[PDB]
Amino acid sequence: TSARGQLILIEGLDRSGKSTQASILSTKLSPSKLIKFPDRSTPIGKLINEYLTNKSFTLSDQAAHLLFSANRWELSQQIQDLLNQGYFIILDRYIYSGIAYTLAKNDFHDETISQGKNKQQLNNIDWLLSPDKGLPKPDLTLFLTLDLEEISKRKGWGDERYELQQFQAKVKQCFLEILDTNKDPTIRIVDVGGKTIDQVTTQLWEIIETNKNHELINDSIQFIT
Amino acid sequence: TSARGQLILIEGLDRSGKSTQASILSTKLSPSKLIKFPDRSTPIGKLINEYLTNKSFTLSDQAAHLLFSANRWELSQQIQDLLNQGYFIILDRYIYSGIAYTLAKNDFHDETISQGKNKQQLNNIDWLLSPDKGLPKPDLTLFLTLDLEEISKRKGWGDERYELQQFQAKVKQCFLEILDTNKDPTIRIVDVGGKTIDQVTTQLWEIIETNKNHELINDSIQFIT
Ligand SMILES: Nc1ncnc2c1ncn2[C@@H]1O[C@H](COP(=O)(O)OP(=O)(O)O)[C@@H](O)[C@H]1O
Ligand SMILES: Nc1ncnc2c1ncn2[C@@H]1O[C@H](COP(=O)(O)OP(=O)(O)O)[C@@H](O)[C@H]1O
Ligand SMILES: Cc1cn([C@H]2C[C@H](O)[C@@H](COP(=O)(O)O)O2)c(=O)[nH]c1=O
Ligand SMILES: Cc1cn([C@H]2C[C@H](O)[C@@H](COP(=O)(O)O)O2)c(=O)[nH]c1=O
Ligand SMILES: [Mg+2]
Ligand SMILES: [Mg+2]
Ligand SMILES: [Mg+2]
Ligand SMILES: [Mg+2]
Repeated sequence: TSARGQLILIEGLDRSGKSTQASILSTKLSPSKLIKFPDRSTPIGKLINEYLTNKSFTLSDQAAHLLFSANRWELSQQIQDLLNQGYFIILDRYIYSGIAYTLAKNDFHDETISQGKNKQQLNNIDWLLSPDKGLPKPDLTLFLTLDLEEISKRKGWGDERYELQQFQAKVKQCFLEILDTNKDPTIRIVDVGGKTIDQVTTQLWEIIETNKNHELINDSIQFIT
Repeated sequence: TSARGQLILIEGLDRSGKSTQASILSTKLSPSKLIKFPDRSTPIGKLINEYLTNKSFTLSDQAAHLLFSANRWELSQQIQDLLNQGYFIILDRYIYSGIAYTLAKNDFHDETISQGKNKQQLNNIDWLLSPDKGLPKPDLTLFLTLDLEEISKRKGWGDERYELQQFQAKVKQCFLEILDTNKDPTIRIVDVGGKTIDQVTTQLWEIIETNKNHELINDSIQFIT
């Protein structure tokens, strides 16, 4: 069919290096757009931002999970169009963040993070995934993994709802549980413990340059199933 | 286990008689609560209300569909609790409205009603249903069916986004396609053409009184799957 750019997703915990490497990679990729999730500029995004930033605000975990997926569906069409025009697209967070942050509440009791004692559907990975099905699949997913101790040493803690170490630990496990690189070879878990900014960039670039994710291709856009 | 009230859902098109019969039935049922979907009082509800009432407002069909389901998940816990305390609950619209109004956009081209030429997932009944899975199943679902010509004669057209006869026709078909009373005997399609307010009430009541949906039961709450 025709030429297109590629979709490259960076996942990870807070302060794992995602926005830093996303910008650096927008620079190496050309032409390139950078999209952040959640997109707090959209109308659903502003709700999500209330939820994350005003910790008195009330919303069931299932409602919240659905808002995050709806927010991606606000951008889906635009993403496809840009890719098909030959743009390279860097995502900072996406469907893996969606599943993992919600999945982690399932055995976690903290009235701020997870409202109420019932955890209905919060361990059902298929329910959690189903609203993101049909969204564009990244051509490459890069998961940046790191020690909680190393994260605690960096600037960037912002007092949002999920920014609690005991919860972040559960989220770390949930991410490694849903990221299976044998069942899906588009996924690359990259250990960034004790690596500088440039060393990370060099590793990230090598993975990209080797699979040729920086070059146009004649494949169609894959979709999440 | 313990006693509970019952969940009785009234579905139908606009002006098919739903709010009228819901109030009348809150009166016959005791103790009773009436819940309307969408619930436009919640924070997601206010978004839904923007979407329905400000026809210049922009939102992808998939995002919109997800908001409607999220809105039900705002109320899910409360619904269960009230039922388990012995309250009878009347719903005016629910998951059937969710699927049908979105499913109907799939072969309908009108930039107000359905933004953009792609209809991704809008014919996939499983995607459409999946976010409502795990919500409480009504014990009885009553679908009020009626001619479009009879509807056009009644007061109640409010200029909201979907209030176009050519779309309403597609929605009517979608409802009859997803409501299968053989595969699910909790569902009752009731023809209300040429029936007065009281004649409808008498028919609705007979169905309820006969299945004993007005009485407490020792069954657990069923859930959508
Ligand atoms: N390899 C690294 N070593 C040390 N600090 C880093 C590294 N990468 C990023 N940082 C710094 O740590 C902080 C968090 O990085 P950031 O890229 O904002 O993470 P995220 O975008 O995942 O929340 C920033 O202050 C950033 O400069
Ligand atoms: N059986 C009926 N015959 C004639 N008019 C009716 C009947 N039931 C309701 N109405 C009237 O038609 C209008 C629409 O009814 P309503 O119950 O508001 O429908 P919905 O709640 O489904 O939008 C109201 O003005 C109402 O009084
Ligand atoms: C994209 C996304 C983020 N999140 C969480 C991760 C962060 O705590 C929060 C905001 O992310 P940010 O700090 O990277 O903007 O949202 C979800 O719970 N679900 C999602 O789908
Ligand atoms: C409950 C619900 C309503 N709808 C539509 C039907 C109506 O056009 C509109 C508002 O309903 P109302 O007029 O009964 O308040 O919302 C959906 O599209 N999805 C849903 O899930
Ligand atoms: Mg961050
Ligand atoms: Mg932070
Ligand atoms: Mg009405
Ligand atoms: Mg109306």
